[PDB]
Amino acid sequence: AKHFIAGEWTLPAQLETIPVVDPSDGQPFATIARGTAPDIERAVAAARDAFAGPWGAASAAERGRVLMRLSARVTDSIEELAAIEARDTGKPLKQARADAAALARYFEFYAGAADKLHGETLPYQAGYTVLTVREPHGVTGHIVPWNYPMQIFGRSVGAALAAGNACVVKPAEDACLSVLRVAELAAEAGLPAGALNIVTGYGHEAGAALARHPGIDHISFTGSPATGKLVTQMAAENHVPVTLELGGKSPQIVFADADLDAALPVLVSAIVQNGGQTCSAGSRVLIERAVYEPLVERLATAFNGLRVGPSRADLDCGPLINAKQQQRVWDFLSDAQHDGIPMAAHGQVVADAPESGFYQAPALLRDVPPSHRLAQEEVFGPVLAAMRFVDEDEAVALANGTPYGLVAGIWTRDGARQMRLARRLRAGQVFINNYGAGGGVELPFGGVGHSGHGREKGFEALYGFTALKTIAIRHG
Amino acid sequence: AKHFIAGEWTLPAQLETIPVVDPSDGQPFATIARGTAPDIERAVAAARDAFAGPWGAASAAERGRVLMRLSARVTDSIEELAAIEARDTGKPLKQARADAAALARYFEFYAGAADKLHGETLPYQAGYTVLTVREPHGVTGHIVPWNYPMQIFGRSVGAALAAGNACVVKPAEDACLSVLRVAELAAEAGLPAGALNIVTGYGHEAGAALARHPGIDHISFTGSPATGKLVTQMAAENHVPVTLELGGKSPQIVFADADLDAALPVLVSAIVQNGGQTCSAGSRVLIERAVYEPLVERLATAFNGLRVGPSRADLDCGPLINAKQQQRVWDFLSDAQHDGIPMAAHGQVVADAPESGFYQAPALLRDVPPSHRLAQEEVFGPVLAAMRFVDEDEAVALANGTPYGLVAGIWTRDGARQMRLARRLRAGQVFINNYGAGGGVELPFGGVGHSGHGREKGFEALYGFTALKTIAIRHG
Amino acid sequence: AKHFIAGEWTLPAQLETIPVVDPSDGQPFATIARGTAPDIERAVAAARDAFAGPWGAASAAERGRVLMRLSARVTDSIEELAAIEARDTGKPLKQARADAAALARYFEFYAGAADKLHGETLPYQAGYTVLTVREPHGVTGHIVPWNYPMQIFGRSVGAALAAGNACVVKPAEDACLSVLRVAELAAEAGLPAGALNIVTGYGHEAGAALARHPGIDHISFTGSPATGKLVTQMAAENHVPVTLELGGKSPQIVFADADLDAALPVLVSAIVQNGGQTCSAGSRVLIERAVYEPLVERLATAFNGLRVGPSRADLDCGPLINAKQQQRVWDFLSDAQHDGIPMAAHGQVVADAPESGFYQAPALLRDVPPSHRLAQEEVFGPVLAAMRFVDEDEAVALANGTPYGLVAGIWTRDGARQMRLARRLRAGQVFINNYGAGGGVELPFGGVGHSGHGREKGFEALYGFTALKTIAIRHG
Amino acid sequence: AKHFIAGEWTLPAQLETIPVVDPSDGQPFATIARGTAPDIERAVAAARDAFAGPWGAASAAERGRVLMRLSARVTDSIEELAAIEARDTGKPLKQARADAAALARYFEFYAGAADKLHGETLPYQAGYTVLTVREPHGVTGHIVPWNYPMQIFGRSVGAALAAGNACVVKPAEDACLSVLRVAELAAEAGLPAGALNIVTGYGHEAGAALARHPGIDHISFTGSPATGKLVTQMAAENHVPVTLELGGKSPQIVFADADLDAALPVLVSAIVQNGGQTCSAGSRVLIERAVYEPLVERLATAFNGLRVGPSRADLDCGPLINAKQQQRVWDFLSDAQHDGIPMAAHGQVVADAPESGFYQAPALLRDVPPSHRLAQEEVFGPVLAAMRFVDEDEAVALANGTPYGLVAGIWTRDGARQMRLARRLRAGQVFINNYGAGGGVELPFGGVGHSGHGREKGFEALYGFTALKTIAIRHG
Ligand SMILES: [Ca+2]
Ligand SMILES: [Ca+2]
Ligand SMILES: [Ca+2]
Ligand SMILES: [Ca+2]
Ligand SMILES: [Ca+2]
Ligand SMILES: [Mg+2]
Ligand SMILES: [Mg+2]
Ligand SMILES: [Mg+2]
Repeated sequence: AKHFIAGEWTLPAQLETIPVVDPSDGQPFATIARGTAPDIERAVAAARDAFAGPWGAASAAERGRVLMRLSARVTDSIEELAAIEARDTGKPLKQARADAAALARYFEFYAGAADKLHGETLPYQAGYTVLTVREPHGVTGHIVPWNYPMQIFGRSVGAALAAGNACVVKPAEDACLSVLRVAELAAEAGLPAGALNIVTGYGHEAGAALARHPGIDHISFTGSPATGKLVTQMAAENHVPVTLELGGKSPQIVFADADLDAALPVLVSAIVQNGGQTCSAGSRVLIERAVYEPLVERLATAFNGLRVGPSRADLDCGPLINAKQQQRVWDFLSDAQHDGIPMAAHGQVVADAPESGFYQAPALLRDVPPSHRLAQEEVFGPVLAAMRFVDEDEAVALANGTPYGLVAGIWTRDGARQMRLARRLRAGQVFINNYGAGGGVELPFGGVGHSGHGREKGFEALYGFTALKTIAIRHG
Repeated sequence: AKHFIAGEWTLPAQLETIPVVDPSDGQPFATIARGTAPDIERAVAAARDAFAGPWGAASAAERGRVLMRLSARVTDSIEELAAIEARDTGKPLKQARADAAALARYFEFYAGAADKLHGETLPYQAGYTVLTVREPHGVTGHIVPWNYPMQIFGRSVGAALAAGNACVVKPAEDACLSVLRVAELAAEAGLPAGALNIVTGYGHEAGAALARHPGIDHISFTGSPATGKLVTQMAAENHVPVTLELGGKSPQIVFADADLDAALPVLVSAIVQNGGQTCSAGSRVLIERAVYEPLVERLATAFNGLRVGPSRADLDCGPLINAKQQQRVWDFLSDAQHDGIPMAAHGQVVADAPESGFYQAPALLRDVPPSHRLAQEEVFGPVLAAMRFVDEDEAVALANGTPYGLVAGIWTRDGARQMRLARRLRAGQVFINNYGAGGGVELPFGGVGHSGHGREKGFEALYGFTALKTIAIRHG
Repeated sequence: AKHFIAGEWTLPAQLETIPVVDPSDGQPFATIARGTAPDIERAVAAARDAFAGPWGAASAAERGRVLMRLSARVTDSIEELAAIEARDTGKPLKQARADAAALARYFEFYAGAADKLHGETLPYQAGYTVLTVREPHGVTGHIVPWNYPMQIFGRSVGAALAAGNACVVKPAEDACLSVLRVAELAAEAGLPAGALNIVTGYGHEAGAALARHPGIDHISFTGSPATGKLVTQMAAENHVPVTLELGGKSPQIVFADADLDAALPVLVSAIVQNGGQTCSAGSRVLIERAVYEPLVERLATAFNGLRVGPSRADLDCGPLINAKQQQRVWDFLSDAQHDGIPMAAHGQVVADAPESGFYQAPALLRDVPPSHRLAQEEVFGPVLAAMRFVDEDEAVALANGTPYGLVAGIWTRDGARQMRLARRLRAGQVFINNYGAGGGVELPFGGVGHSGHGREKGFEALYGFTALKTIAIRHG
Repeated sequence: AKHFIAGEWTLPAQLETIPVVDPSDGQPFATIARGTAPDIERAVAAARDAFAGPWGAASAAERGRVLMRLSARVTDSIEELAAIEARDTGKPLKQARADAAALARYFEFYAGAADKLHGETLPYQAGYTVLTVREPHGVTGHIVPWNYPMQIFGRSVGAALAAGNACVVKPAEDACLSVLRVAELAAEAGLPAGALNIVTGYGHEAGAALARHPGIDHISFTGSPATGKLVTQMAAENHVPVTLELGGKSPQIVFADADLDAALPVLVSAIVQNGGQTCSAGSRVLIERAVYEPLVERLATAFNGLRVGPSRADLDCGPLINAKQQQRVWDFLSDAQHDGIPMAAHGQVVADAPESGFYQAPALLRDVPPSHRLAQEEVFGPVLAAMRFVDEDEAVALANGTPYGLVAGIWTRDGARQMRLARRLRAGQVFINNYGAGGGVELPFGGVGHSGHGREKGFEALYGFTALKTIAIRHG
């Protein structure tokens, strides 16, 4: 149980550890270092040295080659990383393999982006030459959650490194073993010691210490709105900018002229993937009245066949990350049952699934009231809420009727309607007749309102990890 | 003494006023509405309706013409606005006129930028078309300080309007009469009611109510770091992004091979302008040892010739904004004198200048210790701190040695040295053989560290006043 | 009867003028100077002095203000300019007014684009700073045709002026009076003498002398493919780049699910406007078999009700530009008739329309073979060729089955189909459920294949009128 | 002796060949295929199939992976490629190796630019969404000369492939063996058959057939101005755009305050590299009068120390490409000597150098008249023309005084003068206190005047190998 600081695995200052639990059987199988304020201090110091040293001395093209080599390392180590991630997060091996493949894709994409991050030359007064350069913030802080340790890591650190920053990472205490191994791969790729630091530990300890640290120049946060609020307010003490990738209540909007055959599998996977433990999960399906009942029936058909089991069983769902989250999903379903919200359909936990595991079957509820907590708050489970609308105006009103605004899905044949809704919908991403089929590495991702602010993924991410400097030359 | 809400002049909800004081004589000559939370509520309400209605229905090109007409109105009203601004802020008529001209330039520039704010189409999978659109936040909140009411209004509101946002403005209680008149010009120019809303009042009342309001989508702040911290933390409750344009300790770096004849007047005006009450004021001059004593003597002679009087007198410098700021400057100078920091030279207030006025002659101090409070903290007065350096390395160390990082000036003939230093210096702007060519409307402005974060002015500002939406179309 | 050179109206070197004919009655009412090689020499030399002098010294922002003022003068002179254009070209007064308004819009758009034409800073080796500047070619040559003298002038020259070039224009001998007046307006607007030079005359004289002149740095050509070929080959002697805006055979693609009510008036206007004398005129309509006969019937009814008469009569259509072009249209129709191609319907020429005028009623032909001359060659008359297709594949095959690739229209409600075809169609512009909008000033316009190459209109045009200079600084 | 068409090596149509000559000894050692029109026809048809099929179906990201793999293959085969290039061109093995590394760098650079070539979304009218897509031309033609077969193949084909085109290449009959080998490595890299086609042969046979072919959509030419003129006029028949990378007379401007110690080896290498057979070779040095004589003598010593021998000997310079070019350089030297132009110094050809080789010692001539042919015409040999200037004005006048305008070098310590001159110089690239740097892959390259037009290298090149399509959607 050691942190990764200055290119070496180092013991926690206060020498305490945190258990690593396999959510498939709920049993500990490893430990991580319990990071504290002195651990963060050592990490920032190392990151500062690397940025002001070798890594910062590297050209963008040189940073790109390191990132490209790292991408190859991840690709060669897909099965190894997929095993670690699946055992640690609980997701089926098929999804953990996809996450590893996506991780290598992040590094590959940004590897080519490094030397193509351009500034500008601006028209100005006579005898003047104005140019702008996009420089790294310096030391970037990264808070990575448990639902996608590798994907969000490659998303955040991959862009920050490409921008020329040195990084300090505080991954989630419920899943972070994959991140540690990736750090080893980065060292093998030729990444200078200190350019990437990992401090494991609790959010209120290691995470809070990072957000309060004056040695950080920029913070990339992914997690709950409550914690995002705290991190922002903590970082404000040092006037440090924070990107917020928070939760969401993303709607699927289905009209009567939609191809329900091609829409059905996507609607299911959008809420079943990673057990619904995804910020951009399609947790709401809004159906035009004409096809409300027919689509619910198809959704009911699919959900009834879904099965939940151990990660290694590679079924539709694995277990949830822990008991606390399992109880949270239970509370949503229990409340809904009390309020007379009909459960249209639900999956099943396999009989041989470990009792000590935290398993929850996918659930499809219908006739959900728009104002009801189930349709307003993020469940972070495989629970889909279905309700009807009468026209485009109500579709828009319902879709934007929650405090969240992350992603939205539009399913209709009419092209004019497609682009028209996409403009009215409040979301960082709008998908038309799909829902993030590809990895979405190239697609800038982020929310509005209580889904946070800022954009990561895509080329756009590099702008958030750099700060513009304007140079004005008077030469006559 | 009224607010400007929904295109009409409205009495404050609680019917109380705040005295408007001419700092040239320290006497009240007008009153403003003491804005409170209900006033902010109505302002945001009006902005939201305007954004969802007429103003939001307007195309980019249509918004541009509105700003262009406003630009012409301001240009025609330069003398009128300059008289109001100078009387309220205390700055000389020459500077007050320049501010109004800059205000017109902001609106002129952004008028042409409105329909040229482009999104992107991104390479993606086969059968896919990916496009991005840069949409306004919606309702933008604007905190405007007293030192440059018109100029900062122009860069903030001008960019926000061009981006398609509806604006709620809380200008400074110490000076905001010019902004109120600008709002009328906007109405004349054809800006729909509600698109621009002005709520006067105290920062801890009206200003706080803005920062707390959940109906605002983005905040543009310009002021003290302490206040900027609070505003950020207040807005974090609603996950509202805040741009921070804070203070600075901007250095002038002079080498032995520099053109002292050309540098000398710029070194002076950079700290004399607006009585040194400027975020990016050149409050530090770093001189190479070889020319340290000669340049100090020339700076001393120049400072002795500076005259301070009433704003109508239109001299080198006017009074400070109030007694609280005057006392703050006194405390800096008294502490420096007690610690044995020699005052090389100072200007003199003219005899007939009102005793009740808040006059402070520009002061030149030498041999200032880098770690001393005079060289570390922002004075916001006409005080220049002078010290020497041996080489480029120490110049960089001294320049980046404060918590601030907003603007830096480089004076040297060596071309290689110019660019080499510009890369090393920590600042949003670096000026080579000049210092703010004026008005720097096209030049993106912003700080690092305790100088804040984010960028305003120039085309780049539009990216801060919009949010990227990605649309992924699966069409085959 | 004089050229516009160096800010003054100067007599030609041959003094033998060219008649200006009103196509409404075929009678001359004015004269233009017959420019030859010596007239071109003085114009290029004048523009060279302007680019090296006052005009080249102006900032990008200063150039914008000139263009904005010119926009205002055109707007103030819409009636006068439209009167001239209508009398000279023959187009109905309503279309002449639109041309003038579009001219003012071009100047307005590029007035705001001037100081926003950014270059880049490129990531490079350590100790280096690489910046790119987009500098004007110098002296640009402009060949402007007779069908849209004002709009194409504003398109071509308005962009070249914003880019910072000085212009030498050779407008069409069949219609150029309006351009001469605009040149006066430009002078009144504050455009330096020599920045804009107009040399009237025959294409094989003044036009040929312009394309051959070594003093020109860039040629903007709009006209026939045969002449564009010759101009390119002539300019090849001086290695001068030429943008070729040539004709087309732009198809309108209508599917069975399209809105025929919304499509029908656009289908008609797209070929009737300016008497079909438009490069991007919708000269083909491709209809799905299911709605082939019903649409042709409605098109036939629409065409039978069309009225042609003198320009001042302001009917659906005016006369053609001259006898040669009238005969050209006659040849096409006569050729089609003899090949058994049916004429579904035709318009009406008013009985009191002057016999000496060049009138041609709009003609609708059906069942046109795809390989036939009528469906392959540009008519430049109000002639629409109708045919059917069975599926998207044939629709694409037919649409891309001519040497031309300029504009294409897609009429259908199927969203996926809209985007599918748009990517497959070989054209510079693809319109979905409209045709040409909407002015199209902001829309980059150009062709592929025999429709020419390069792009004008929109912001993109500035790249065609500038050349990239890369400055690589080694500073260590 | 075969072409590379449709992924396999096929025999010539007429089965005739061309001798491959080693310029070191002027002896034949291999043969290339004598390509004619039918060979070109099969090459274009193959490229069309690849573009309409597999290669065109590849996503931008997929194209990049092939390019990166090819980049790795070139790096793996540097020694083999360097040996082939040196023996075929005559350049020293050291330079041929650098050419190989440059080739790998081109593929690496464009591999990452592939999925990052963005289009735009443009602000337009209400109810509209406008997007722009940058599409490949389709089939691109590439004329590659003999001086830098690998490097020019890299910048031209690498960009075209990254842009999504299929390529038909006609390399120089004097040196094209390395290009053939690279084609194999492309196939090994996974590049689909037909995506890259190589047709060897004489320019008046294979080259002319390529330039005239209507199946080509875009021509990338690098060679003599005379041939560049023909190609343009040949392709003008099909309205095919041609990028002209032609020769130059690039000056080095040295002032009295310049670092002569750092400048001296660069001044020499810039003209000595590849025996002066470089379009952007520094064939002129302009020296301020104060340091004219000291620098001439300085350059004289350096030139006198130069050694010329066989390529394998790996000295300062190899032989010229053939007898024709050798005679050309001899004619230049004869005229200069006959006109009394003094030769300050010259290199040394080893006395035992192969008599049947085409060797030429580098020559430094002084007091060269600006109007003399040696100072106006491109020699394409290791000849440097030295002259003096009084001030910056004369320096600019002399630098821009030739019909060429490709690259320019500025040597001075004064920063203002650096940027001031950089704006005044007519060139595609301006280097400050360096010249060409290293590789210059990221630096957009191109000329003005008789240096041609269009830009290649850098990210900018992608715009030259794509065409802009605009899609205007009316959706309400
Ligand atoms: Ca775990
Ligand atoms: Ca006041
Ligand atoms: Ca006429
Ligand atoms: Ca016939
Ligand atoms: Ca050879
Ligand atoms: Mg928010
Ligand atoms: Mg900060
Ligand atoms: Mg063709």
